[PDB]
Amino acid sequence: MRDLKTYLSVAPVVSTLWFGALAGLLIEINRFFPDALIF
Amino acid sequence: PDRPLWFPGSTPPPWLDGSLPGDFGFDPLGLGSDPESLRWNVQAELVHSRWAMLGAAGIFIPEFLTKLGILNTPSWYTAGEQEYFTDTTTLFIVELVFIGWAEGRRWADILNPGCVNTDPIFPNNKLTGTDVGYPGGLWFDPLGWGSASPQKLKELRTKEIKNGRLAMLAVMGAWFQHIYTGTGPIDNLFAHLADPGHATIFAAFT
Amino acid sequence: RPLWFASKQSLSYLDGSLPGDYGFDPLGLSDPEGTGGFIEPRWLAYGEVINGRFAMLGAVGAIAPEYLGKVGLIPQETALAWFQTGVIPPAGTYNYWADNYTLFVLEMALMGFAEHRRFQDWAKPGSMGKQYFLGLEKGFGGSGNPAYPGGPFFNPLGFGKDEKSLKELKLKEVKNGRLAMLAILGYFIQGLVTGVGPYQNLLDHVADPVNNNVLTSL
Amino acid sequence: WVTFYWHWKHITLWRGNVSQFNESSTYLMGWLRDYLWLNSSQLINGYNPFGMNSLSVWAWMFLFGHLVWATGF
Amino acid sequence: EVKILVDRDPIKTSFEQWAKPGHFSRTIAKGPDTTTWIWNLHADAHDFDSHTSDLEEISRKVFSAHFGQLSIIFLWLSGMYFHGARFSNYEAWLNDPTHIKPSAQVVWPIVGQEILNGDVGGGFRGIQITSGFFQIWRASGITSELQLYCTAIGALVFAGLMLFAGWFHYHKAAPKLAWFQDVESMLNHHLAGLLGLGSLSWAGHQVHVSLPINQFLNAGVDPKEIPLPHEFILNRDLLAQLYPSFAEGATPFFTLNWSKYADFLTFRGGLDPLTGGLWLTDIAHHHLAIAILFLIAGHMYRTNWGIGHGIKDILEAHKGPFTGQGHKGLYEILTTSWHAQLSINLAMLGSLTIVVAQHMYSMPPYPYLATDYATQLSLFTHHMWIGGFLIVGAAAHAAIFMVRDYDPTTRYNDLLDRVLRHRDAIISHLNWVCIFLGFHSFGLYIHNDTMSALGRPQDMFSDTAIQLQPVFAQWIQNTHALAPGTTAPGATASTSLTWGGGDLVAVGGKVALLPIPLGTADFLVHHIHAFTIHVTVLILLKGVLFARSSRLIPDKANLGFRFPCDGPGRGGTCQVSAWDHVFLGLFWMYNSISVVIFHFSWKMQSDVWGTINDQGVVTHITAGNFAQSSITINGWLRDFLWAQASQVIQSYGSSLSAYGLFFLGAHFVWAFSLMFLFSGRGYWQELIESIVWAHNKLKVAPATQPRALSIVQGRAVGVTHYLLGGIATTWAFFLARIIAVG
Amino acid sequence: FIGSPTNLIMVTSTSLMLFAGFTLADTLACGVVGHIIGVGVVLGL
Ligand code: CLA
Ligand code: CLA
Ligand code: CLA
Ligand SMILES: CC1=C(/C=C/C(C)=C/C=C/C(C)=C/C=C/C=C(C)/C=C/C=C(C)/C=C/C2=C(C)CCCC2(C)C)C(C)(C)CCC1
Ligand code: SF4
Repeated sequence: MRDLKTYLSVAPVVSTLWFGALAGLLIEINRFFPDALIF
Repeated sequence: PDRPLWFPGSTPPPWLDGSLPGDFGFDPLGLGSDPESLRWNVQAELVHSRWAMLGAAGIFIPEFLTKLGILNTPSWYTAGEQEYFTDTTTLFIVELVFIGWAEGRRWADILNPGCVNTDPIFPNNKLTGTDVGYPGGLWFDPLGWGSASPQKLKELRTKEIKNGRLAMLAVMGAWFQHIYTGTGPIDNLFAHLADPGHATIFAAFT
Repeated sequence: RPLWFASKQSLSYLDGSLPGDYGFDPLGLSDPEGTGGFIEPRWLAYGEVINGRFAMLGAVGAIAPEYLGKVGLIPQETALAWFQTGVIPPAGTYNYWADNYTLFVLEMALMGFAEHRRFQDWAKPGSMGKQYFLGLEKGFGGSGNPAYPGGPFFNPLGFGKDEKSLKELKLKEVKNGRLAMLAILGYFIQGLVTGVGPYQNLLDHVADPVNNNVLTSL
Repeated sequence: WVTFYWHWKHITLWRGNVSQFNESSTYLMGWLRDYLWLNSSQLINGYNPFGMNSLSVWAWMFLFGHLVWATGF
Repeated sequence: EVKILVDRDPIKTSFEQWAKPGHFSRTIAKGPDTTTWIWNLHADAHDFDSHTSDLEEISRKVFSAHFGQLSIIFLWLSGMYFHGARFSNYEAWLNDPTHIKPSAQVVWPIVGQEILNGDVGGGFRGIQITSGFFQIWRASGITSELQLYCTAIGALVFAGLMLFAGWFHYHKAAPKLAWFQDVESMLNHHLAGLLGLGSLSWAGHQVHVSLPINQFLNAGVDPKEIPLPHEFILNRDLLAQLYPSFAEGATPFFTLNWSKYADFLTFRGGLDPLTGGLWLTDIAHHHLAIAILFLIAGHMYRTNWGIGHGIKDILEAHKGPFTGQGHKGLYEILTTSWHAQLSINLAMLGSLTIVVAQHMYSMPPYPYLATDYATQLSLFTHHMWIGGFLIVGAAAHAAIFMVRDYDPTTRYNDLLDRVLRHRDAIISHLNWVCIFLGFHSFGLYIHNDTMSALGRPQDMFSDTAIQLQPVFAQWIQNTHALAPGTTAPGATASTSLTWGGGDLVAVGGKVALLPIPLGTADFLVHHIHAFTIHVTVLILLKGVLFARSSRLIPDKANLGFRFPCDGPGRGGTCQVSAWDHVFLGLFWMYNSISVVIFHFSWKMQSDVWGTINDQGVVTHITAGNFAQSSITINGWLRDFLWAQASQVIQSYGSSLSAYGLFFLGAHFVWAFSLMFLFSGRGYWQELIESIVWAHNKLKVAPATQPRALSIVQGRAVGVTHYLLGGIATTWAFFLARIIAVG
Repeated sequence: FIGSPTNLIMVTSTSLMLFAGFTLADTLACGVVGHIIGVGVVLGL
């Protein structure tokens, strides 16, 4: 379990989760505040 | 060390001694192999159990009285989507600050056993809970049933945790049932009692 | 001992120790060399025993309603062929007290305990006697032999008290099991080619052996 | 890039429609389609299965350049 | 004595190795000092030979790996069927295949990408697919989305089963080396059990499900109104109504009255006029016969009973005066070296994928496939690419065997040795024939360009000047066209419309197929093909034959399979490794396959595809310009590339805009590869020194020291981005073109 | 069926193949080959 957590903390997994979260965020923001060219 | 198991004929995991209330050697994924994780999972199972018991009572007791002439409260599944004296979001904010306070002090308790036993306003009042997950004091244990012999504590906490499991499963059951059938849980109970041969889950899926 | 389609490989590990040992293994499935998973001598023996017992039950169960219905001891509504009972819905259904899938869930529920425990006696023979079970664990202690548990529950009539009788009864059990398994296979293919029950096939064969035959019905 | 810029802007100037450059130069598909792809029409037709004209030299030299470039590769 | 051999629990299942990157290698497991470590971790991940010397452990690893691959593929198929059921216009397409575009992908509405959901018909908005799944599903007799759902569930289950099988056969019950080495048994089981029972049972589905349902569809009856497949099995009366043979059951089969079964087992050939595909009766008969052939073929090799051949015997029996000992020693090589096997199988599987491409263009096996030009072009191109790649791989692993496994002191073979003793002659001859081919193919094109530019078309190589007719191919065409009357009496029509003689098959106003004319242009392109293939072979074969040693580097074998060079000495020894030959061979394979798919595209759009008017007037997509245009480089530059890139370059603002985006993106990646291919890591290392200085100045220099890519990785990244770029470019070009004008 | 050209050809093929010229594998083999030759001859005529 500790080993599995360590694996989940490895660079590619961390990157997939981080950029996944970011992608989700930017997507939702661009869904609620769409076509933003100013601000 | 010597206790009935979830899977007779199997060896319980090393981290499950049996000194914990509700220990039946069930952790086939080893989600509680680490001591801290096991401990946090114990607290989480506690709060889940109690919230789910309150919930199960909260949907099954009124729905059963609603079916009689005693009450006329609407379905538990649609009790949220209705309007009240104020908007539901205001209620949700008040809930967030109040429950936020309670859960805050409880979190501080989990991360540091002693630090949250005294009342910040009136230092006279204190909590008499010895181990975490069981606050005690006058507010949470006015009958003093929380402090006793280790045997009675084991028994009572085992009852608590078991009724908790049953409650969790019951609430999940209520949710899925109202999703499928489209009526109240009591209606389902009576339908099943009326015809257990056909009026089941396959009465809609097949 | 008499041999039945044996070979050097076969006779090298089949020594007449198991009941029904005619040295028959032209593929070598029971070869003790490189064993693992489910290809293992002991497990294959146990499996033969289980498939044999169940096929003994089924070979009778598949023919009894058709027979008793052709006689008249049971009503014609329950005088259905084995494949018309609802086991294969597009071939026939019958309305029982419960739904077929519900009945299936019930079936898996009971068989779940009955089988999981039986396996637990194979993995750990000493178990199924320690854990509480309505006081039934006393008669579920096994006997050191997984396939042959005995006790008050599985052998109340105290059969096989002596060795020369026990081995003889094991032999008879294995033979009856193999015959019953071939009987089930026969039910499957005969039903798959004729379209009628196996007892009807028997009657049609007894009536006219020459005309009613496998070479005839395609 | 600089000669591409100069040449496209000036061709659009001399043609009488600077709006072409002004609108198409804001995206690279515009440079590819409206600058490169368009202005090669006559060039690649210096010679063809039907006949040839005075632009055959530049078509032949165009291909010559492509070939030499790839040999470089 | 062939038997089941297995070790019980060889490797404990634990996440402990998951938390230790590079566990498989003693070097990599220690951790990173520089960034290079990272790349190495991925480069040697599947190089099981560098992990262990033990052939058994390697074999187990590859076995479970294969299970993983199969799991992935089942998940992929599951995805295709599920998307075909939930996000498609398949039923609508069934109702009108000739005027509805196949689509099984829809996009979510954000950032404007909603525009990609185009008007594909059937009251549906989405991305038009070119995989050809719809025609397969129609051929299989599928009519509803429910059946597709069920097939999806089945495929998902099978994915689970394959994954579990991998874990099981690696961790629980892992086969012994002798088990993997039972090649006679493996061959028997794969010939009889896999292919044999495969095409047999498939013939079963075709005869019991495909034929009837397709007969109904072709009759015109609404799909929902068509009887469910199980009914044709339950009620033989229906099949009897369609094919009266079934009235006599399986009796004519056992009584050898096979003629009675001519209702559903035919040998007509050609294409079904109302579908543009091969006759399903011909296909069922084909699969039945194939099944018989493979079933009897799987009984060739000796196993646990006296009967059967021994592979080693057959090998040791073949030895001539020119070759001495002949094929002796090869069995031992091919039963101890995975790389040799991988070489052979890659070469043959690649070649097979190529023949699949050709045979699928010229003999459309699915209904409403030939008139779905997008799908046909896509399939041809796709399978061609896969083929070429697999072949290059064959070269790679041939060389890898040559370096790592070859040992003439323990596993000697005469043929290989003799090949090695005259390798100079082989390579020099291949060299010469390549130069000759290049001159006498491309030189013809340059000749034509020059004559055309100088105003001398009468001096060109064409059908209207100096002719170079494909007489031999024309003769083969004529022979194959006249075959049904002479050398294949039982055959009604030809095997393909493309042969020199015949009529014309059209479906829904579009041309399915017609006789393909061969002239000077075809002579030219075919010799280009011969040239490019010969060069690719030159590079790769030279790579494998000199992998161990050369007059330049006598001990090259000790340097390994993959290494940058042996220094600037000897004049310079860059790219001497066989790996670098795979590296160059990749570029040449790209070249060859590119000109091949261009050949296919232009020929099809020019002389085959197009619409057909009443009374028989055929108007092709590019109006037969091939014969006159494809004889100069300028013709390809203008009439093919320039003319047909129109659709891709103006695809903006429509559903095909993604193809414009991918056009540009692919061009970009392609150019981007050139930075890696044209440069060297010294420059990059020094630049990195300066940047590292800048990072140190602000206390943000990483402990894992930033390193420039290795020479080899620079090459790999280069060729990878080059291929991705070029291929994706032609991808976008092809798809936009054929979807818009098709 | 008995006495038909196909039947005679088949039974004689299987007989001649079994005669040549012994285990279960041998009988299965000779039987199958006899059937193959039989079908080939029958359909060939
Ligand atoms: C599910 C539980 C499980 C666990 C805990 C293990 C644990 C282990 N396995 Mg085992 N194994 C399993 C299931 C499991 N395996 C399954 C399902 C298979 C069949 C595939 C195998 C077949 C197998 C082989 C052949 C080998 C191991 C090995 C190992 C050991 C080292 C592997 C490692 O740490 O890298 C962990 C690897 C990863 C985290 C990467 C997973 C790669 C996936 C499966 C490939 C598919 C990804 C796909 C391309 C997606 C790409 C998308 C896009 C980005 C391109 C470790 C003890 C190795 C060993 O024992 O060496 C001595 C070894 O050689 N396993
Ligand atoms: C039949 C299938 C097959 C199998 C099982 C193998 C197996 C192997 N190959 Mg071989 N090979 C094959 C086909 C195969 N190859 C083909 C078709 C080619 C021609 C390209 C080659 C050419 C080749 C070379 C030149 C080399 C190998 C090597 C190897 C060994 C190490 C592989 C490794 O660990 O890399 C790990 C896997 C990767 C790093 C995968 C990444 C590859 C690129 C980056 C993916 C391409 C991008 C993709 C198409 C789209 C990307 C989209 C998006 C992510 C941007 C391993 C034994 C190496 C070796 O040393 O053998 C001893 C070696 O040097 N192979
Ligand atoms: C498009 C540019 C280009 C050209 C023209 C060539 C040409 C050649 N390459 Mg290739 N090559 C290229 C790109 C090119 N390459 C790239 C980008 C790479 C990196 C992947 C390679 C990597 C590579 C490898 C690995 C190999 C080759 C080989 C060859 C030779 C093959 C034999 C042949 O056909 O000779 C015939 C010559 C031609 C087809 C060129 C045109 C001939 C003209 C028309 C004749 C002109 C007449 C006269 C000479 C004019 C003189 C006028 C003057 C006196 C004023 C040939 C010289 C192979 C080789 O050497 O085998 C023998 C070989 O193995 N090259
Ligand atoms: C002497 C003796 C005897 C007798 C014996 C015998 C007489 C035997 C026989 C046997 C036999 C007589 C056998 C047979 C077999 C056969 C088989 C086994 C067959 C098979 C077939 C097949 C496999 C087929 C196939 C196919 C198909 C299906 C279709 C296509 C074509 C073909 C043909 C390929 C006895 C015992 C009385 C006693 C002792 C002495
Ligand atoms: S590869 Fe780089 S280093 Fe090796 S020789 Fe060629 S140039 Fe010198």
